[PDB]
Amino acid sequence: MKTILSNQTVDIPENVDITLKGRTVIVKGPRGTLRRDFNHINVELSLLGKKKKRLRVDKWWGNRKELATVRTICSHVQNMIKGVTLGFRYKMRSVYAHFPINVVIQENGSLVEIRNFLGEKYIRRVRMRPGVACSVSQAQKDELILEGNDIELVSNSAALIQQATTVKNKDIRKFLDGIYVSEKGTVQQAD
Amino acid sequence: QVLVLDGRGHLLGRLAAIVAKQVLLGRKVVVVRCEGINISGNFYRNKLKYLAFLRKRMNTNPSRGPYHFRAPSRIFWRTVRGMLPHKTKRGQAALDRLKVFDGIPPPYDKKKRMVVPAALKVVRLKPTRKFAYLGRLAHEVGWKYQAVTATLEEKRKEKAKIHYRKKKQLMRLRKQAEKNVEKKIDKYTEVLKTH
Amino acid sequence: SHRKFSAPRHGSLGFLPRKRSSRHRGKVKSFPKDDPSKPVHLTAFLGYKAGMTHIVREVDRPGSKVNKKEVVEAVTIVETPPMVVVGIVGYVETPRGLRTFKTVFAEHISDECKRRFYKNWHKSKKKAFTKYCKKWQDEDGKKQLEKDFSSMKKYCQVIRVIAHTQMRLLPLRQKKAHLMEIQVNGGTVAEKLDWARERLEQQVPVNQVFGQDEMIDVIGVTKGKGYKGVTSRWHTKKLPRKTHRGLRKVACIGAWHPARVAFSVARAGQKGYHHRTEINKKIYKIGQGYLIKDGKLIKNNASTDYDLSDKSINPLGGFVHYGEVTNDFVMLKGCVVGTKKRVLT
Amino acid sequence: VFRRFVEVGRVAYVSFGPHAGKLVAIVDVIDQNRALVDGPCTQVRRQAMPFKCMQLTDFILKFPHSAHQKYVRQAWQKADINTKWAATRWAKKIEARERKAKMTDFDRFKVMKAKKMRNRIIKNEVKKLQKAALLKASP
RNA sequence: CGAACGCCGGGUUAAGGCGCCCGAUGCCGACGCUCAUCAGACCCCAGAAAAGGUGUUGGUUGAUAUAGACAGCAGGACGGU
RNA sequence: GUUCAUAGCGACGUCGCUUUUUGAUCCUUCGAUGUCGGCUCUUCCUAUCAUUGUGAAGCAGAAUUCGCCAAGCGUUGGAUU
RNA sequence: GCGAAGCUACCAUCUGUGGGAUUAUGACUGAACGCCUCUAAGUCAGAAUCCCGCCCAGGCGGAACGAUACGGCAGCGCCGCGGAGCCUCGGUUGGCCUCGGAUAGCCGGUCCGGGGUCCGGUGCGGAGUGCCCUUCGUCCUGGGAAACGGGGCGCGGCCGGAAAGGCGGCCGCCCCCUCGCCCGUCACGCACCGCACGUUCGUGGGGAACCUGGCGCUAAACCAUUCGUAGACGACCUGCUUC
Ligand SMILES: [Mg+2]
Ligand SMILES: [Mg+2]
Ligand SMILES: [Mg+2]
Ligand SMILES: [Mg+2]
Ligand SMILES: [Mg+2]
Ligand SMILES: [Mg+2]
Ligand SMILES: [Mg+2]
Ligand SMILES: [Mg+2]
Ligand SMILES: [Mg+2]
Ligand SMILES: [Mg+2]
Ligand SMILES: [Mg+2]
Ligand SMILES: [Mg+2]
Ligand SMILES: [Mg+2]
Ligand SMILES: [Mg+2]
Ligand SMILES: [Mg+2]
Repeated sequence: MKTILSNQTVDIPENVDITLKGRTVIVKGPRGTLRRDFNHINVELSLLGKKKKRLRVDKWWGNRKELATVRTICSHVQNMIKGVTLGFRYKMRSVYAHFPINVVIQENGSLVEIRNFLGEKYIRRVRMRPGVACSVSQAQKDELILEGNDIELVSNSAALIQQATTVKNKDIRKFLDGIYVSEKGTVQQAD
Repeated sequence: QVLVLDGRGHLLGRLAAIVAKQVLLGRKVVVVRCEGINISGNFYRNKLKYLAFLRKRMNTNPSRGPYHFRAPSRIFWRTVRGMLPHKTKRGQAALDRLKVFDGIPPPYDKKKRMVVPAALKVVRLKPTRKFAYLGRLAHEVGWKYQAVTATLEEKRKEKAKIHYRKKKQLMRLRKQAEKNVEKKIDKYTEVLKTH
Repeated sequence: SHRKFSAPRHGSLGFLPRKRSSRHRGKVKSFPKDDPSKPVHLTAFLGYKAGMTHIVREVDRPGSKVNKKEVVEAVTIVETPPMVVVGIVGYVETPRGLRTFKTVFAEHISDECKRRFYKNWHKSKKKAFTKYCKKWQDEDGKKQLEKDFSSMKKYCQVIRVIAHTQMRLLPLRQKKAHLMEIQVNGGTVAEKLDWARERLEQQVPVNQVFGQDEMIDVIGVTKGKGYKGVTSRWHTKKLPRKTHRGLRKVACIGAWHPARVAFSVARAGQKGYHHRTEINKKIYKIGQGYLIKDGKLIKNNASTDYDLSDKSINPLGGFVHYGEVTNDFVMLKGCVVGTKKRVLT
Repeated sequence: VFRRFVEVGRVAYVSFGPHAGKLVAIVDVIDQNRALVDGPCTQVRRQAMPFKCMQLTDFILKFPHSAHQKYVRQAWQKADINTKWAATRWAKKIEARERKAKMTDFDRFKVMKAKKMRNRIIKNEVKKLQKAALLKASP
C-alpha cells in the first residue's frame, strides 16, 4: 500500500573485504572472491563504518510484493559470507538396495561418473558447475562430498546428481534408491 | 529531414505510433539498431503470441497468405504497415520513405542518431514489469543472423570507442585554448547575452 | 466426413513444387561447416553416371546373420576425371548472408571453360578472357591484382574454388565443361587462400579428396519423363472398372466450402527431372586409369585381392548408353540419382 | 545515493504551474503525493503542492514540524535563502536562459559578431596548439 | 444513440470520441485497483455460471499481545502408580 | 470401497457446456441449390485409443486404471445388410 | 515359342539425418510469514510438441565476374568543354558517430585499463543546445587578431574505411594573397519611385539531336540446323576449326 522504507542490518566480519560498485556486490575473503548481481530489483545497497563494516539494504516505497525482496537480498548476502569465510559442504550419502552403486570422479573433480546404477548398463555421467569440486568420503560408507563457495552452484551440483538417479516406470515407494543429500554444512566444519 | 532514430530500448508500439505519423508528413525516418527494440510484457507471452501469428496461414495455398517475416527489422516494418493506409497511394508512398535496418549501415554509422524520449523503456514502464527484446525474440523464432550481427556490432563499438576517445582529446584542446585569453572583450557581450 | 478408413497421405508435401529444374548440374544448397582444426581440403566433385555392376563382398559385421559370408549387391560406377582449378571466390558474412566479395581467376584458362561462357562457340570469335589475361601480365596491373588477395585474406570469410571437369578424356559428345564452386574447409583464411593460389591450373585428383568407405552424399538430377498423370506420379489409387470418364483420376478434389483447390490435392505434376540430394551412400572403390608404356598398356582394373586377373573397368561390350570408362571412377553403393551420362556432384 | 530527501525544512524549487520559478519551503508531508509548503520570502501563499509539481534543491532549514509563517521567516532571514540561492550555478542556468529568451534583434547581431570572432581566435590557436603538439610529439 | 433533410458561407454543439489508422489530450491532468504461459477493453451487441484462490487489495464482527502471546531455538515431564 | 466420505466410484440435489442424434421454429431457396449409402482423396477439431516425456493408486514386479503438456504420427484384413 | 534396348514392381535393390527456446513436471536458492516453501525476484534439468537446420522451389530482392558491335563513312565508352531546345518535379544552411546507466551515470587526473583523487548535476565539456552564420557589393582608410597563408584547372604519392564502402585523411611541389576576420574613418554601385512566385540544392534527374578536343573498344544474343542426358507445343542440355 506504498509503505515507507523498511531496512535490514548486515554486519560484516573482519575476515572479508566487501565492495559494491552499484548494485553489484563483490565479497572477497579467505576462501577466494565472490560476486553476485543484485542489479535487477531497485533496492539501494550502501555501506558505512570505518573498519566496522555495516551494509544497509533499503527500499523506499514498494508494495507488500516489493517489500518482500528486501530480505531475500539480505539473506542471499548472508550465505556468501558463510560461503566466503567458510565455504559450503554437502554430504551426499548413496542409498541403495541389492544392486551396488560404484562411484568414481572422473577428472579433477569436474565430472561424476556413475556405473551399475540399478542394473542400468547406461553410463550416467553428470558434470558439475564452474567453481565446485567433488570427493568421496574416506573412512565412510558411500557418502559423497561437494564443496564450493556459492550455495546455488553447490546445491545445483547436488541436485543434478539426485535427479539423474530416478527410478522410472516402477514404484517409488519401493526402490528408494539413488544418491541423496544428507547434510548442508560448511567446508571448515562446525565453525 | 532524416530522422535517423536509434533502436536502443524503445518500445515497439510507442515508437510505432510516432514514426507512422512522422512519415505520413514526408519526413524520412530511418530506424537503425532495430534488434534492440523492446516489447513490454512477458518474455514467454510474446513468443507465445508471435508463434500464434505463425499458425495464421492459408489452407489451400500458404504461398498467397500472410507473409510471416522473421527479421526484427521486418517485424517493425510490418508493424508500421498496420498503422498506415497501405492499400492506397497515400500510404504506399509513405512506406517508401521509412527505411529500416537491423544493425547499422555504413552511411548511418556516422550521422548522429536521434532518440525519442517519449517511446523509451526508461519512461514508459513501471520498472518492475518485465520486458522482452525483439532481437532475442527473432533469433529464437526463425531469424538466423543474431550471431552475424553480434560480430559486426562489436566491430563498430570497438571502432567507436577509439574515435570518441580521440574526439574527447580534441575537446580538451579547445578548453586549453579557452584558458588562454585576449577574448574576454568579446566575452563581455557573450556573457551578458547567454554564455 | 471423418473418412472411416484413415490413411497416411500420398506423396510428399515437402517435395511439393515438382518443377523441372533450372539447372541439372545439381548445385550444393549447403556445404559442410568449415573448421579451424582440420587441414586444407576440398568438399565437392563432379562425375558422370556411367552404369552399374555387381560386387561380391566379404562381410564382417558382428552380431548379424550376414557375418563372414558373401553378398551380391547393386553397385553403380561414377566416372570422375580430374578437375582443373580455375578461380577463387570470397564470401562475406553479412546480415543478408554470404555476399560474393570478388572473384580471382587463373590465367591460362582452358578452352572448355571458354566454351562454357558462350552459347554458340562456332558463331563466336572466342574473345572472352583476353584483357583479363593482360591483368596478370601488366606489371603495374599486378599491384591491384594482388591487392585483391590482401582483401581476400582480410574481409572474405569463406573461400570457394571454381573448377571444371575435363572433357577431352571422356566418351561424351558435348565437349563442354561444367563449372562449379567448391568450398575449402581449411583453417585460417590465409592458408585456405594460399593453398588455393598454390594449386591453380592444376589437375586436382579425385583420390586426393575422397577416401574409400567415407560415407558420402550424392546430389544429382533425376530421370526425365515428362507430363505424366496422377496415378503414375503420386501413386494414388486407380478408380475401378465401372467408372464413366475413366480410371486414373482423383475422385474428390476438395470439399464444398473451402472453395479453393488445396495445394495438397494430388494432381498431375510433371514426373521426374527434378533435383535430389540422396544421403549416405558408401564409396567402395576408387581406381585409376591407363598408365603409360612402362607396362605397355595396363588395364588391370577390377583386379581385387582375390582375383588377380586382367579385367576391364567397363563390361564386355561397354556400358549401355555411356561408352567406355578411361578415367578415375568412384564406385558407389546403390541406385544413384540420374540417367546414364548425367552430371553428378 | 539520494543525497537530498524531502524534509521538514527543505527549500524546494517549483517547475510547472501557477507558482513556477519560485522557492517554497516544505513544512510537512500531507500524504505521499502532496505536501504543505509555504514561502514567506518568496511571497507564496501557505498552501499545498504536489510532489511532481515541485523540484528538489540542495539547501535545508531548521524550523519545527508544522510551524507558522513567522517561524519559517526567522529560519529564512538568518539563512539568507534569497542571496545564497542566486550565486549557485543552477540559479545561473536560469538567469542566462532568460537572457536568451529575451534577446532582441540588435542583440543577436552583437552576439553574431562576437560568436564569429571568438570562435575564430580559438580556431587558429587550436591549429597552432596542435602544430606544437604534432611537431614535438612526432619525435 | 443523437437527429429528422430546399442551395450554400461562417460560428457553435448533440450522441460520440481525442496512441497510430482518422479530424481532436504533442494536457508536465487527477486519486487508485490489477500482471494474464486464455488479460482486459463501453446501451441493444454478438461466447458462460455454481463453486474456489496463504494472488493480492480493501471492509466489518471477534479473540490474544508490553501480569511480553502467536513462531523458532533451548529444556523438562519426575512421584504413591 | 477389509478400516478409510473424496486412489477409483457416488444416491438425493444443483450449475454449465456442446451442435455428430433428435425435437421445436419457418428466416433464406418453388422461373429447382440434383435430396441415402459406398468407393477415391484432402485438411482440420481434441472431448487421447496407441505412441514421446511426466504425475497418482487399494502401483512389489506383471498387467491395468485415474488425471496432465499434448493432434506430430498412426486407428487395419473380411463374412452378413 | 523365346526376345535386346526402353519404360517399370515392396515382385528387384539402395537411402531416409541434429540442434535451440521451452511446456507438463521435478527441484535449487529465498522472502512474503523469526520457522516452512519450486516463485515474489533469482536460477537448473526437460519431450513424437513448437522453431530453425538438413531437404525442394527460388522475389517488380541483391551481389561478383566475363566480353561488349569497322568496312567504306559509320558505330562505342570514358575525360574536359562552351552552345542548344524538350520534359518528371521536390526542395529553400549544413551537424563527419562514446558505450550505456536508471535505487543513477559524467569530467579532469600522479601511482600500479584499474585503484586513488577531483569538479559537474532536474544535465551549460548542454542537440531547449552547439557550428557555417544575417556577409549586399566595393573604394578611401586606420587599430586589433594574424604569420599559419587561403582558394584551386593544379598534379603526384600514401592509408583510412567492405555491414549496403567511391566517401574521407595527410604532405610534397603548382600561380597568387598578406582586404581570405573584428572595431572604425569614406563614398559610390538602378535609388526601378508602398506590394505576388524573391533566396538555395543546381555547373538537379531523364531523353534524343549537334560543333569541338584527348584517349582507348572492333562483340554477343535469337532463329535456322544437328543432338535428345530433354520433350504436349514451347523450354533446356549439346555438336557445327575449314581439320
Ligand atoms: Mg508396473
Ligand atoms: Mg497429416
Ligand atoms: Mg541455402
Ligand atoms: Mg517423356
Ligand atoms: Mg456406366
Ligand atoms: Mg433516449
Ligand atoms: Mg488525428
Ligand atoms: Mg479475495
Ligand atoms: Mg425450415
Ligand atoms: Mg419462409
Ligand atoms: Mg412469422
Ligand atoms: Mg514373353
Ligand atoms: Mg528389358
Ligand atoms: Mg515452474
Ligand atoms: Mg525457412
